[PDB]
Amino acid sequence: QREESSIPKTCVQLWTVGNYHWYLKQSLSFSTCGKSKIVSLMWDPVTPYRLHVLCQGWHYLAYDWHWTTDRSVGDNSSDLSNVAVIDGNRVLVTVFRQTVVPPPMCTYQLLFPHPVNQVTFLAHPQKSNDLAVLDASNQISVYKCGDCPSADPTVKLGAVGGSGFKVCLRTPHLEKRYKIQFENNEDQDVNPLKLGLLTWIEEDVFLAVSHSEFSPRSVIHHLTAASSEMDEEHGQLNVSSSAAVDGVIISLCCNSKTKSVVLQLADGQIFKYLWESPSLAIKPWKNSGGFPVRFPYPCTQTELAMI
Amino acid sequence: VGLERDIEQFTEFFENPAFRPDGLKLYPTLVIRGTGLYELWKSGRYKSYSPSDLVELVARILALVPPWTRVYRVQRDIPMPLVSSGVEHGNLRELALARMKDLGIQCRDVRTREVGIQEIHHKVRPYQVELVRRDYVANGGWETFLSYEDPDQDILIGLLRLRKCSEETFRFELGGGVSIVRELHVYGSVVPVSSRDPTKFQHQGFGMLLMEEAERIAREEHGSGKIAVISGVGTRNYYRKIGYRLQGPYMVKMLK
Amino acid sequence: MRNLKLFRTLEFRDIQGPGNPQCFSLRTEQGTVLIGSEHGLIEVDPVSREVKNEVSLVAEGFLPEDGSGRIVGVQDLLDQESVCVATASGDVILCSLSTQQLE
Ligand SMILES: CC(=O)SCCNC(=O)CCNC(=O)[C@H](O)C(C)(C)COP(=O)(O)OP(=O)(O)OC[C@H]1O[C@@H](n2cnc3c(N)ncnc32)[C@H](O)[C@@H]1OP(=O)(O)O
Ligand SMILES: C[C@H]1O[C@@H](n2cnc3c(N)ncnc32)[C@H](O)[C@@H]1O
Repeated sequence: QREESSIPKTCVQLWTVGNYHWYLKQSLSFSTCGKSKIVSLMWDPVTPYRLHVLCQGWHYLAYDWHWTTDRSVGDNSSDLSNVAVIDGNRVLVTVFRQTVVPPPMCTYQLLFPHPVNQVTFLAHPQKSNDLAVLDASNQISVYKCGDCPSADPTVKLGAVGGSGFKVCLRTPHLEKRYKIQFENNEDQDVNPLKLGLLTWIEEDVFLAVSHSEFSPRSVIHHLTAASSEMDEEHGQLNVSSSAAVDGVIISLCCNSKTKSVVLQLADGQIFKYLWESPSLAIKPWKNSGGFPVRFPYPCTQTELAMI
Repeated sequence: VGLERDIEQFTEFFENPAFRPDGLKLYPTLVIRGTGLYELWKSGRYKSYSPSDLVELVARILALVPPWTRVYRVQRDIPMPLVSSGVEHGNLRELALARMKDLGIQCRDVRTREVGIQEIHHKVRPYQVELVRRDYVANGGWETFLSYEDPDQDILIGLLRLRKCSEETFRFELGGGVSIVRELHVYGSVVPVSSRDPTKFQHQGFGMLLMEEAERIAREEHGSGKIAVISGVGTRNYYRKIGYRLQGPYMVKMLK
Repeated sequence: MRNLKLFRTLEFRDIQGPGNPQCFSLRTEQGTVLIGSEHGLIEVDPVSREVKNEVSLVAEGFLPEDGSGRIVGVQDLLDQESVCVATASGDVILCSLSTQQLE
């Protein structure tokens, strides 16, 4: 607090290492004065990816992470094998159907004004090359592929560029910068990570999962884009729905061809969620024998296939 | 340098992009008369490893070598009576290999995986040859390593090395979008030029298959417009046969 | 390469205790948190929203009641059932659970 009127901030950063290159993977923001001040931090001595935080106003938090890879799946004639990696305020994209680039380098590179927290791909069979990015300031940016790159200044070339080198590929361009508005204006929570498991299920529909703090309950949100007309740039994502579930949701999966959405609870029960229906009902997942399905143990990676 | 800094030294050597070489020569330290280290050893201030510790260390070091690196030699060749302290035996490599077999780990360098060595030390022959490619980053450049080898029996036949020129090249012939080939090699026994032997591996077309693939990476992935090769002289005639011309000390070819 | 994803969070708000928290430590095999303060010890279960034990170190003359004194370190001991606190003024108290004993 060098400035007299400056409001100090607290940040907790999670870093890892690669080929002797130090990445910046996660960033959490906390206040510094009042009930929100942090007193102590501690890593769990047994479980590798659990973090314990104790604040001042008799407040306790626990965070759980796991490793994952972000890839695109689509039709053979259209999809290019894509992989996105987070490096702080930049996102590195490698197109594996055309170039095979060692991990520290990349095919192209996207630059952002704030550190990035989540990266996801579209779930359309013929448009599986689009990208969505959510950063630490709670705004969602959308990058789409078109015939004309439009030469936006936020896209750079990696190892496929230089003086005299030329390779034919289609780079994306920025299209919107959405802003998320919640129910009225509130202090939210000392917890800075309220939207998790972000999933882009349609060119204007996102799904997110929020956790409660009194009962072991979870909420599924519907983020939809609303605009009166093409007034200007930027936009507004209005929460248009909310579904309540008993239990802790730990994974959400979707199928781009059959359009089915699957939820996993903390004990192992698998549920099917219908979003296009007017009832928004939730049902158990049935096997061939007509019985409900339960994983014997909590799985960390889930997928839906057609055997 | 103790017994714990050596492992860290070599782990950093093979994991840090600034260091990754193409070949290695391991020379355990020997103390010889008429040097400063000799004076240090007499004054009771320097002591060598015990032989068991040395064998264990060499086994652990050899377990870390990447599959694109070749080890040429494992110890010096000073006659035994002239050495005051240090290594005393003469077959450190095979003792280390036996110890590695005992511990359950395996060595996967280039020398101990090629057809001739696998043919004289063991008795095996390739059966199910396949094509393998490995990419990495080293010394500020994007390196690729192409090879033909048998996966099930772990047998190497032929290799090629390719690199995309960085932004700090000073040679006139390599500026403006040039990709350079650094080595092409096919192993086995020697087949004299213009001769053929159906029981050996050289003159059977594994070289023009490795160059056709190098010419596809350099044009569709690197985006270059020229390819250059460093070569000897008989290789100069060979590349002239393929379709390359001569410029300076290189054999170049347009890719447009 | 890969990157991290957050998949669960747990929060227990409005714990009530003697004063202001100063230190905390974990009980792994049981799944319980031990929080130290300016008066004594609290033991809280976060998955069920309850407090299980409470020991005062002020009534027995180990910590001043005027508002001064700290617990520098709180450490659980495996193969035991006792917690070893360390007063700032300088003492090594070995408290116990399932009772209110001190030593
Ligand atoms: C360029 C460098 O840095 S060195 C190349 C490696 N050096 C060596 O010679 C060690 C082993 N090398 C080899 O195996 C070969 O010489 C290579 C790598 C050049 C080509 O490997 P191969 O798979 O044997 O080549 P490939 O079978 O495709 O070609 C055979 C033809 O090359 C010819 N050839 C091979 N070496 C040479 C040479 N040095 N000069 C001229 N012609 C040669 C053979 O005579 C044969 O021609 P022909 O049968 O039509 O009369
Ligand atoms: C020719 C190579 O021999 C190695 N070399 C030089 N002196 C010694 C020694 N006393 N013991 C072992 N290796 C030595 C060095 O690595 C040199 O580069």
